[PDB]
Amino acid sequence: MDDDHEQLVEELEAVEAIYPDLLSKKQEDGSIIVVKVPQHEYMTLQISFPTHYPSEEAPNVIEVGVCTSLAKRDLYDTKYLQHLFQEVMDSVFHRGSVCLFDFLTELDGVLYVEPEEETEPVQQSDIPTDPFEGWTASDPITDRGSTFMAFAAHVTSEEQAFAMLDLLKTDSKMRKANHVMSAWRIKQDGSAATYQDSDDDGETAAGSRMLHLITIMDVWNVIVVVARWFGGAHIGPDRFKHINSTAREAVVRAGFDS
Repeated sequence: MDDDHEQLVEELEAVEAIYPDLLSKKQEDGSIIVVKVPQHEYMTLQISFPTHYPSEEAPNVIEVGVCTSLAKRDLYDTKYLQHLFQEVMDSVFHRGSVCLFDFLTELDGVLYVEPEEETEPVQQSDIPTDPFEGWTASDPITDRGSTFMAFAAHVTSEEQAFAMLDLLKTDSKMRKANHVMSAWRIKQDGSAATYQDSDDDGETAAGSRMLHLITIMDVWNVIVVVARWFGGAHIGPDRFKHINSTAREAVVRAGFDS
């Protein structure tokens, strides 16, 4: 193929640039590949590129293996990681790019969390502050014990937001959280197809707040998702205020005020 190869090979060149030592190829081009697991370097991942390759949908993790496990089997397993890996792959499955930039995001966060059985120390912090493909999340807030994080995204009619949000609810980090809620509203400036209905999604306090939030901002077509998290005593008082500033930039950047 020509075009199909150019777009694909391009995303490949990038992932190949980001992970030159980690990612290996099994085929003549890239179609099928084997990328290793970063930081732990032992488990390798056998991935494929479907007829609906990442430009269309996303890659196809076929299986994962690990060299020198034995006792590691007690901690993790090939099929086990195979399942989580698939889930985090599915969680990025629908964006305009190959959703990869969102994918690494999954592994980077999920790989270290839940190591053993202990209390979450203040030596770790995973507050979302970087943007995603199709997805733009960077607006967290800190509270007593709790953690607030909102993910924003500029979207057309339901088919767009509905999918990208569906999947964000099928997202692993959203599931690692305590509760997640979302608010959306579709405005048809040209047509009359407006989807008007939100929900509490769990915490009515935030659901309504977001509703008021988008209402007062007077911006439609954009979605937002608030997730809750618990870590440390207050995490860091400085996060709240400084990340507030960062948050305002995120939301604004996500098309709220653009």
